[PDB]
Amino acid sequence: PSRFTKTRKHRGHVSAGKGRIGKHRKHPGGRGMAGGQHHHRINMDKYHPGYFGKVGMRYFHKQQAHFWKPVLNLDKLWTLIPEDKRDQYLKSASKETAPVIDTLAAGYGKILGKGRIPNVPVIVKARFVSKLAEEKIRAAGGVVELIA
Amino acid sequence: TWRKWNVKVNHNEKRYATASAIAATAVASLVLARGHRVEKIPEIPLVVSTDL
Amino acid sequence: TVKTGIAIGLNKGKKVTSMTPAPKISYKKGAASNRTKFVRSLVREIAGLSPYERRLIDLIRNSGEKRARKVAKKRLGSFTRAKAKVEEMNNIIAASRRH
Amino acid sequence: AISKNLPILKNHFRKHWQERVKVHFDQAGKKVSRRNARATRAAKIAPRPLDLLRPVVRAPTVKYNRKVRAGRGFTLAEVKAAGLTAAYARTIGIAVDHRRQNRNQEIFDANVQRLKEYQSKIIVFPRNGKAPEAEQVLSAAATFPIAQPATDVEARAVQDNGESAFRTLRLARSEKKFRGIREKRAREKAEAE
Amino acid sequence: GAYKYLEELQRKKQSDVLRFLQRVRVWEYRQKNVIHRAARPTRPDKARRLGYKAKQGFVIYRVRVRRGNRKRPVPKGATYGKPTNQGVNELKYQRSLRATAEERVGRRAANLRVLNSYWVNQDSTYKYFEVILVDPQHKAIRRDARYNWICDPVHKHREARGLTATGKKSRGINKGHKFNNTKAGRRKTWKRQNTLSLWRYRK
RNA sequence: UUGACCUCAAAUCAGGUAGGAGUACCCGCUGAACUUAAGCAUAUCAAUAAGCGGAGGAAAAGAAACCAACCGGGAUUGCCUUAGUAACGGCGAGUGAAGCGGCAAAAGCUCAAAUUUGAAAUCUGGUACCUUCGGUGCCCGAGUUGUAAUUUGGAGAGGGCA
RNA sequence: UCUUUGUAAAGUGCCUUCGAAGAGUCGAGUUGUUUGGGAAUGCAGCUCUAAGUGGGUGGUAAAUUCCAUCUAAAGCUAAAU
RNA sequence: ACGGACCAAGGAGUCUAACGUCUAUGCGAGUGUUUGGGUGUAAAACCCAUACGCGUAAUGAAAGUGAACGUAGGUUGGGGC
RNA sequence: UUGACAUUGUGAAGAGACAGUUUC
Ligand SMILES: [Mg+2]
Ligand SMILES: [Mg+2]
Ligand SMILES: [Mg+2]
Ligand SMILES: [Mg+2]
Ligand SMILES: [Mg+2]
Ligand SMILES: [Mg+2]
Ligand SMILES: [Mg+2]
Ligand SMILES: [Mg+2]
Ligand SMILES: [Mg+2]
Ligand SMILES: [Mg+2]
Ligand SMILES: [Mg+2]
Ligand SMILES: [Mg+2]
Ligand SMILES: [Mg+2]
Ligand SMILES: [Mg+2]
Ligand SMILES: [Mg+2]
Ligand SMILES: [Mg+2]
Ligand SMILES: [Mg+2]
Ligand SMILES: [Mg+2]
Ligand SMILES: [Mg+2]
Ligand SMILES: [Mg+2]
Ligand SMILES: [Mg+2]
Ligand SMILES: [Mg+2]
Ligand SMILES: [Mg+2]
Ligand SMILES: [Mg+2]
Ligand SMILES: [Mg+2]
Repeated sequence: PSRFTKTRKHRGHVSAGKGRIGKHRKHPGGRGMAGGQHHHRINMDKYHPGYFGKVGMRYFHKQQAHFWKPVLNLDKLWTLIPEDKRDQYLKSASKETAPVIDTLAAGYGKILGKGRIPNVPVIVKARFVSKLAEEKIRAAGGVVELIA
Repeated sequence: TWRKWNVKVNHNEKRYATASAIAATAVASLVLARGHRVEKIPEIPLVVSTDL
Repeated sequence: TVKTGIAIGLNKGKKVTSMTPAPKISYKKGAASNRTKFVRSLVREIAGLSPYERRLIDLIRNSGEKRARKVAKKRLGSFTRAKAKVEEMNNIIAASRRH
Repeated sequence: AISKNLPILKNHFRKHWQERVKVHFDQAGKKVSRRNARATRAAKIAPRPLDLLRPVVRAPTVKYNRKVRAGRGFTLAEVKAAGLTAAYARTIGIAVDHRRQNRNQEIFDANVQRLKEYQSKIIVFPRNGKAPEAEQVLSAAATFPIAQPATDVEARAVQDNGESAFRTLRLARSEKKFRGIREKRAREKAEAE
Repeated sequence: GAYKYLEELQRKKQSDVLRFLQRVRVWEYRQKNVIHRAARPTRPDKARRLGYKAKQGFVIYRVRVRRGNRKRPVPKGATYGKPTNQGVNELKYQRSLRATAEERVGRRAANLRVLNSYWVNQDSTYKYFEVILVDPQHKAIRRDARYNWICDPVHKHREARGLTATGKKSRGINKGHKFNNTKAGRRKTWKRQNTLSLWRYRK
């Protein structure tokens, strides 16, 4: 709201907080990103290194949906089971009846291995899996089945 | 015209304020301070029969 | 042919039960017909050859198919059309020479 | 001008943009108008349910093929399997899509069963006669909702053969990457006696 | 029928028969007025497949148009601006000569509606076109459900608004990624892409 | 000599139609510079203002010579996104879409290319009458250099069978 | 309240042959313009100019193999805007 | 040195898109009802599905790969207990 | 202003090089 702004406080003071000498003007250093290589060079190089120049190769007509692959870590793997079967599965870790977790249905593309799942067998269905994530699942007694 | 006129409020904060206002309706001092002539009401909250 | 069942590889993708939909009548847009083969033959023997077709036939007789294909690629727009046109000139020369 | 430590902004406002500012002051009014239009159309076509029955289809791309959704219309094969013509289905409220094809048996059976359910739950008034009483249901979509098929059971046995799914993915990637160069190498090796 | 032979023979434009016919006809057309009525279609099969029918209310006009570029009509070639806009000689009209032909015929025959047009001939100086028009006032057109759509006032001067086949091509009205700038009208697409949309509850 | 045909004319011939206005929105054409780049020419402003032609209550677009690369979607339009992204750019300043997904609304179709050939089955007009947004009889004309029926690719058509 | 009509009209299954589908157009070169479209996004001028198991497209130019997808160069159409 | 003969009334850091720091609030590995739908005492209030945005993973030009040796380590300080 | 292609066709000679092509 206007009543809380410094404009109200500056009424009666000539320069309105802009200074008598500097004397607020239109665009004293140029407009937008003018002078990035010439008179704004120090700011550009200190705060935005890498701004100028090209790196890498172009990708014509890139579709982001090709690269859809959300990641899920093992430490969050057990949140894909609803909490009301969660404790029932956590006790009585059974190889003959182990929970099936469909991470693609949950909306994930790759299982990563940030690690320390409980020592309980689970069948993890995933499109992709990291080597360590698979080793930890097998160490817990489960299995990774690949899906598409 | 493209000045902002409507203000978005989080649904949960809206429900928070509504719940607080409802609970304030049951405080006799709050209603009296707010300006209602409830000095002779039997009890607050005032519940009447469903016949109304 | 069939999907492997994994997210990468030569035949990646889910394995589902195939059905082989019935063929559309389109996809036969370019198919020849007896009506059209007769019409095109009659019109060809009525009208004759274009000047560049005459040049192509002369080039096939004298210089060979490689130079004929180069000239036909210049006259038409593409190498594939040049190859088809040179093949059709070759059939014309063979039919005019045979028997 | 550039000063202080701030992100580089890209506010695209260097054209006559104030001439083309659309403020949706009429959001509530158009919601009311849409509701009035729906009520008017429902009354006009009563007791028809305001929308055609739609098939179930698989969404394309790797990002969405895990989901099914409503399609445009049933295929000619699906309508024929359900036992009716496309011309009549369009007159009894079935959306028909001539350009979609069936290559997936599970989708095909799901859509055929969807048409069977519709024909079992529908009442068609005779072209000439006394119409029976029929309350207007407004939504075919709400009457025949789209359901995501069940992909697996809740729990079963662990069947492990130590094949290292990670190794499987690595080997599939390598086989695809080197399929062409191996075919060429075999071709010259075969040529050289 | 014979229309198939006509269709196939018309494609043989550099055969001796068509070279002779084209030379004689181009001289005949050049002798007549720039726009003149044609008693019958020169290419009846082409007119048929463009929608002409041999009934009362269908009219054919023949028109020739000058070939070449569009010279910028500035005095003495002086363009008073930046060097990028200094060109005069190598500039091209954004509509085809067949669109110019259709529009001039429609202006001559404002009581009619331009249905279609086709190429018939050309020399170094002129391209020659034949325009099919339909009389919206003829009862033979007002009846005949297959054609009274063109009596609707929304089809007035469709050649002037670019609604014919050549008009839609020059407007770029086609499907796919090659026509992103022009599917629903390029100025409409530009307005849509350059409109700032603000909601009541700001997003 | 007479009668046709073709092409081209004339009439204050019978009946019609166009022009101009408005122009907020719409479909095209033509088309700047101020400006920004702290100078300036490519660039930007802007495929904009001005100029010109053409509509309607909406216009335009529209039932894929589409999108995709999936387990595939499925006319067009619009909103929310995609995304200030892919990309373009003295690669500087700046500029910058599209597929997928949710939603509003949903609607599909028509000719040309095919001998009715045991029957131009088609149509304007005039005239008389009538139940007059028209109908019937009669006549002239148009039309075979093709008007009707039949088919439009999703198909469909000749034959046989039911 | 009248009415009329089936040898009208339409629909469906099996067997056979067939199945016509738009050219100075597509496409190519070049010039100009335009686009985010980058060995060239669209448009236009000039020159060249196709085919029919063909043609277009598949966002790096080219040759050789496939594969996928649609069916241009003719036309109509309400609503959501 | 420049403006000011006098008086009344008017008279100049605003709004918007995107964003930085800080602060308040809600909820929290989540969070955001208001594109839209439902509903209404009707531009209000109330209610809601699926998506989508940002966040919970980074790094590389990219193909790609992807976070516990150990009481999630040792040493030195460290408020409080 | 100069060249090329198109407008642009038809006879011969005959520089020829060589069933024919090709510039001249
Ligand atoms: Mg002070
Ligand atoms: Mg003062
Ligand atoms: Mg001052
Ligand atoms: Mg200053
Ligand atoms: Mg410098
Ligand atoms: Mg410039
Ligand atoms: Mg008169
Ligand atoms: Mg400047
Ligand atoms: Mg300056
Ligand atoms: Mg200057
Ligand atoms: Mg203007
Ligand atoms: Mg009007
Ligand atoms: Mg329209
Ligand atoms: Mg079609
Ligand atoms: Mg679509
Ligand atoms: Mg983003
Ligand atoms: Mg631009
Ligand atoms: Mg029939
Ligand atoms: Mg076609
Ligand atoms: Mg221009
Ligand atoms: Mg249209
Ligand atoms: Mg001074
Ligand atoms: Mg003074
Ligand atoms: Mg004064
Ligand atoms: Mg005052």
